[PDB]
Amino acid sequence: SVKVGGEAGPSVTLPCHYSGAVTSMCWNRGSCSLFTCQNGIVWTNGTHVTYRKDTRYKLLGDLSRRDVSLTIENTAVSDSGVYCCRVEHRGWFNDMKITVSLE
Repeated sequence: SVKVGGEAGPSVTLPCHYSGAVTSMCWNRGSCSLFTCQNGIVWTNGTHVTYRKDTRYKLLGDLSRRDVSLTIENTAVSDSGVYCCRVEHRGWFNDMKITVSLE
């Protein structure tokens, strides 16, 4: 079970490297939802981000090679919580729960 963080202030990166075909995804700020990201903070359409809730949220990896890891810049204690990387393929998805803890 992936857990990331430590001190508030620095950036933190939540890793997510998926399998299967290159496809669209969403980052959820909250536990993994069953059928979408109920509190989606990042959305991709193919290999490019079409929505991000906060300018602090960046996908810095190679999306064409299935790296949709989320970097949260300028972190604060309140960023602590569970997040979900949800990758949506044709008729199935993969999701990865990640815990963030920042003091």
